[PDB]
Amino acid sequence: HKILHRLLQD
Amino acid sequence: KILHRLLQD
Amino acid sequence: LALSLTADQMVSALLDAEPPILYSEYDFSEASMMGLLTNLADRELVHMINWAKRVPGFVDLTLHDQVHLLECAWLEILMIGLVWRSMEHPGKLLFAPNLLLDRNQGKCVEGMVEIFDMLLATSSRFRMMNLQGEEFVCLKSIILLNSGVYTKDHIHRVLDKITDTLIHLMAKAGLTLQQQHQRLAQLLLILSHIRHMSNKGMEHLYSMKCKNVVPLSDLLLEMLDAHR
Amino acid sequence: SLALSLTADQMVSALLDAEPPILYSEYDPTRPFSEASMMGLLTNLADRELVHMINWAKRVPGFVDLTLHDQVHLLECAWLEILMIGLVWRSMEHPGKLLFAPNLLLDRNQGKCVEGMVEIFDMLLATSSRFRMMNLQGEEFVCLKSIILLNSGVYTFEEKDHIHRVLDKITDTLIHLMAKAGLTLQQQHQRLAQLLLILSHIRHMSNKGMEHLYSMKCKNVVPLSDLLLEMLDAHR
Ligand SMILES: O/N=C/c1c(O)ccc(-c2ccc(O)c(F)c2)c1Cl
Ligand SMILES: O/N=C/c1c(O)ccc(-c2ccc(O)c(F)c2)c1Cl
Repeated sequence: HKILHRLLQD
Repeated sequence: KILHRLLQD
Repeated sequence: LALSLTADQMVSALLDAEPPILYSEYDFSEASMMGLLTNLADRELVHMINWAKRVPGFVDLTLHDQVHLLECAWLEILMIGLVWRSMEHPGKLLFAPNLLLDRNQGKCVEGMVEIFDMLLATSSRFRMMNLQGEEFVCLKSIILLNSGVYTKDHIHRVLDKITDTLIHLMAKAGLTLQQQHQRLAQLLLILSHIRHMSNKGMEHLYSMKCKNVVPLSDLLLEMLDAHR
Repeated sequence: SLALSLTADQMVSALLDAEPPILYSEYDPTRPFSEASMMGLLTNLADRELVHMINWAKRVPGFVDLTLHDQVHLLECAWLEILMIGLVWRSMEHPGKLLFAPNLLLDRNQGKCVEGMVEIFDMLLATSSRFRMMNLQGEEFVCLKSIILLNSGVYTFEEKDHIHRVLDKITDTLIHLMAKAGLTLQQQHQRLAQLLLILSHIRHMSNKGMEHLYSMKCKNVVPLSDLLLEMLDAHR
C-alpha cells in the first residue's frame, strides 16, 4: 500500500 | 492574433 | 449597463446570448475522433466570441482584457456547455446531437478516458442537483469573468451582480435562506472541478498537438499557445 | 455523525485548533541558490508539511468517517492546493513576497532561479494580494482549506452524500461568521461567492505546480521523497 495509506493509520 | 480580429468583428 | 440591469433582465440577457448547438462532421480511430472533437471545438469557439461580447460588462473591457479572459477560460466554457447538454444522457457525452459518446468511446484515444470520466461525473452532479438553465448561464458567465481575473473593480462588481442573480433565481424557486447559500456554494465548487478538467484537457490537447497527425485550426493553436 | 451535529461555533473551534504548525525550511545561507537547491528546499519543506497535513485532515469533522481509500483519494487530489492556500495565507502580510517559511521569504525575482517557476510565484502572489484586498479572516481561511480537502476529489468517486452534508455545514459556518462580523445579507452571499471563486484559482495553481513538479522529477533536478513521488503519481 501507499505510504499515505500507512500515515493515515499511525 | 485571430482572437483579436474575431472580437472586433 | 450591466450594473443597471435587474435580476430577471440579467437572466433574459444571458439566455438571449446563448450560442447555437452545432453538429459535427460525423459519419473510428484515435485520429478521426480527435479530428471530430477539435473540429467541433474550433467552430464552437467562433460562436463563443459572439456570446462573450453579449455577457453584460464584457464589452466594457479593453480588447486586451477581453482576449486574456477568453484565452484563460475557453476550454472551461466549452466543457461546462458539454456537461450541461449531457445532463439528460446518463453515462454519455453529447458533444453534438449526432455525436453522443459513452465512456468507452473515450478509450479510442490515449489519456482521453480519464477526462471523459471527469466530464461524466460532473454531468451526474448537475443531474443530482437538478441544475436549471438559468443557473447554468450564470455559471458560464462567472467562468468567463472569473478564470483570468487575477491574471478590475468593474469585473468584480459584475461578478457580484451575477451572484445576486443566482440567489434571485433560488429565492424565486422557494429555497430557504439557508438552502440558497448552500446551493450557491455547491454550484460554485463545481467551477473548481471545471477548472481542473480544463487544465487536464489543455495538457492533453497539447500532447496531441506535438504528436502531429490531428491538425488543429490556427485559432485553436493560438488559444492553445496562450496556456504555454 | 458528530460532525453534522456541531454548531457553527464548534466547527470553527475544531478547525482553528487543528491548524498545523508553521515549519522552517532547511535553507542554508552559506551557499548561493541553484535551481536544484531551491527546488530542494521547496520539496523538502512540502514533504515535512504533508505529514502534519495528514494529522490535520484527520481532525477535519467528517473526514474520519470515510474509508481509508476515500481519505487517501481526497488527500492525493488536494494536497498541493492545501499547501498553496496555506502559503498564500501566511504570505498575506508580506506584499510582494511568498513566506514559504519564516527563514525562506522569496520574491518573484528569486523564483526565476528555477525554470518555469516564476509563472507560478506570480499566481501565488496575485492570490495573496487578493486575500489582502478582501481582508480574508483566519476563520474563513480554515473553512476554505477544509472545503478544498472535502471537495477537490469528491467527483472522482452513499458516503458521498455524507461528504456533501459536511460541505453544507461548512457553508453554514462561513455564513455564520460573516453575519457575526456584521455583513448585511446581500454582502454575505456576495462574499461567500468571492471566497469560493478563489478556490478555482487555487485549483489552477495546483495543476500548474503539479506539472512543474513532474517536470523537475523527469529532468532529475531534485530527488523527491517516496511520499512525494506517490502523491505526484496519483496525478499522472
Ligand atoms: O485533447 N482533447 C481535448 C478535448 C477534450 O479532452 C475533451 C473535450 C473536448 C471538447 C470539449 C467540449 C467541446 O465542446 C468540444 F467540442 C470538445 C476537447 Cl476539445
Ligand atoms: O515545482 N513546483 C512545485 C511547487 C511550486 O511550484 C510552488 C510552491 C510549492 C510549495 C507550496 C507550498 C508549500 O507549503 C511548499 F512547501 C511548497 C511547490 Cl512544492
